[PDB]
Amino acid sequence: HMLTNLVAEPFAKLEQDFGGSIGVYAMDTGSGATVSYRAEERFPLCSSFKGFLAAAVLARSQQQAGLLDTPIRYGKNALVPWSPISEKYLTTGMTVAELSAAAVQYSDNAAANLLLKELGGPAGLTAFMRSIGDTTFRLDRWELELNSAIPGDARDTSSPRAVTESLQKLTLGSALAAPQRQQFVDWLKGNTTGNHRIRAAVPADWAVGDKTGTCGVYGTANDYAVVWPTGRAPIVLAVYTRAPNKDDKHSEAVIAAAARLALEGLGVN
Ligand SMILES: C=C1CS[C@H]([C@H](NC(=O)/C(=N\OC)c2csc(N)n2)C(=O)O)N=C1C(=O)O
Ligand SMILES: C=C1CS[C@H]([C@H](NC(=O)/C(=N\OC)c2csc(N)n2)C(=O)O)N=C1C(=O)O
Repeated sequence: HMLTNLVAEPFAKLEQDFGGSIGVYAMDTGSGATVSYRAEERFPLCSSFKGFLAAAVLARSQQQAGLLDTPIRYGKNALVPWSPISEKYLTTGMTVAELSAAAVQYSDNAAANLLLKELGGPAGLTAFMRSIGDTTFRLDRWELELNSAIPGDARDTSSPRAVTESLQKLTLGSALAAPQRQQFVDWLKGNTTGNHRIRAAVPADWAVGDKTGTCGVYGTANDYAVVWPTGRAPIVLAVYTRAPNKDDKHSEAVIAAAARLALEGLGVN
């Protein structure tokens, strides 16, 4: 409770300057210390649901040994805006594992919808999150409609706290079997879209796995990550933003600054 109080005023100043709302939850898995700022409020998931989507795929692959290497063929109608990987394999298809890595590491939208189909749609991903004890997460729509980020709309949202709690269960806890857990971590470590967010806030020698989200409207963007200080227990954190006007721009610098404040509050230099 006191760590949250240490950074309450700096967080309020950061979000005042940003012109919107910032939600942060961070947990030191070594001490159990946490820092919260609007951590239980709902923010749009945007692209960040794709990390949990890949985790749900891995969970299913624990029972279906052939799932990850199953080839998925798709037509041009499957390609939606921002499919930088899947468009290069339109004429060949890709495996479920390749689609998952593309959804995580490039935010590939065609890949994300194809995987959602394999899981039974937004309700199927929501069901997976319930199965690990997350009662907050909800996915309701497909790409790209899920990015509307409408103020007050609970569709396709979660809270920073629930995002962090579910991330910890999947990457460090027992929600996935050990081989699948390491694959999820490896996919997150290989993300290419987050160099200016949580990654910009940590020392160069720390290992980081993250998944970003960018709705493109309402100043709504986010990032969640597991970070490993060298020789120390990992930290799990989530930073989500939104703003009142549709034309309001998101800020990667604000996300990185919020991550820095969270780590400062936890006392990790
Ligand atoms: C934030 C969203 C959610 S997706 C929705 C939709 N738009 C598209 O699916 C789209 N092109 O559709 C011609 C698109 C999304 S990203 C890109 N490069 N293109 C719609 O027109 O209703 N609208 C918005 C919004 O911007 O307000
Ligand atoms: C950094 C990226 C790459 S672009 C990807 C994508 N988002 C959009 O193309 C988008 N605005 O991007 C400025 C959008 C969607 S609807 C609308 N009106 N705008 C996605 O939704 O996956 N996401 C992220 C990420 O942070 O992972």
